[PDB]
Amino acid sequence: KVRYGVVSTAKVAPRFIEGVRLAGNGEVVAVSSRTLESAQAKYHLPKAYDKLEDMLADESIDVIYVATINQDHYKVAKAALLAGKHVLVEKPFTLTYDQANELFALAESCNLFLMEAQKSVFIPMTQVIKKLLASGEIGEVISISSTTAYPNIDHVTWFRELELGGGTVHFMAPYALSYLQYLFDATITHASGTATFPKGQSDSQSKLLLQLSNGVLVDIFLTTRLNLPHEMIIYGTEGRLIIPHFWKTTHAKLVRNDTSARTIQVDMVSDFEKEAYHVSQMILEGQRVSHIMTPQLTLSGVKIIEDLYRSWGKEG
Repeated sequence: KVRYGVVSTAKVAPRFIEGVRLAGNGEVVAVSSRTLESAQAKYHLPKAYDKLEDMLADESIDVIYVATINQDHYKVAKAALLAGKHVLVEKPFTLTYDQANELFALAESCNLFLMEAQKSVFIPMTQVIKKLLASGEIGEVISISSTTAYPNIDHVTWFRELELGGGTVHFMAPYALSYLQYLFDATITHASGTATFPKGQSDSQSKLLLQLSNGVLVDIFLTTRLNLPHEMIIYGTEGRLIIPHFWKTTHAKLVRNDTSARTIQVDMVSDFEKEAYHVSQMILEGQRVSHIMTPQLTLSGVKIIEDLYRSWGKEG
């Protein structure tokens, strides 16, 4: 019932449609992509555009789902708000903390819904992990280690260019930064890192450290240089929780300081379903922000990422 317009034919149009599809809460009615030809008729969308101007002029669309090149997110979300649309922006929300603050302020001015499309905080398994942790299944949490690897990243043709918002921190950090804060309802009190920068290019890979407000020490590795599986391990005083591809997962393994192993699992058709259910509800329910993926959570990730790059002299 809530009508969306999708910006890009990026490979996610279908997943998000498919996801909105199941959410049953709303429909996608419009897509756009420079080629008025491409994305043809098909997913049975009552219309297609080769201009954001044209989709923005469509009075039947309530929300614009923005999945553009990172650096264009700001400009496009700004146009849609100025046009009367609620906006959902694919992570990373914006390149700059100023861009982001502006977006939320403008959305506040105009009284419109504005959320960042996850970073992992809606899938059912996250709620299971969060509750599990809050109830000492692994005692007191001490340390977290996380690795994310995309060795085939050059399938994204602008990834190597910083000005476009390329690099592992830009691309891969948002999931961890919002997930970890959500899991512990914590904030991040220290963030530092190092990176590999080929001459002229964005970061090939990076390692980050965080300290959360609850004391937990986190090390993150984001790489396009190794074939490693995506994996996060949460270490507590009476066990660990091993979470594969945490932002996308139906499962996780709890290993107790022997007493040993239990698999935890959930049902999940779509990693976009619950987030899509939610945007439309806040939408119908007349909300202007999310209480799940809050502006606070969005802004803090944007700031930290910007700060990392500034510390490297890799700003703009």
